[PDB]
Amino acid sequence: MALDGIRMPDGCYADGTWELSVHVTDVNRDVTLRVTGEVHIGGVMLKLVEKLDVKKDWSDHALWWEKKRTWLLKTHWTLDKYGIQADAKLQFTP
Repeated sequence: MALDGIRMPDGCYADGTWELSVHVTDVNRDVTLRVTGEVHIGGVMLKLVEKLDVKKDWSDHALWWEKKRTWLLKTHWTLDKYGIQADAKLQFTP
């Protein structure tokens, strides 16, 4: 047996979290975010700009979404808010 855990992410959900992949269009390079349905979109870029270090603009830049080739600006719509999972491939764009 094994206690349970099935109640907490110790067996309840899969890994209890996931990652994200970003793509820099117009530049053709790529970077990925390590986050969950909790990172603010306005945080997805920071969590990303924060990951990098060559001093990249924060809000000025934008993430192009291959799903609808649109852009993610407001944080009010977290990835999860949109219903995004780890099967969501993001992009980066000016």
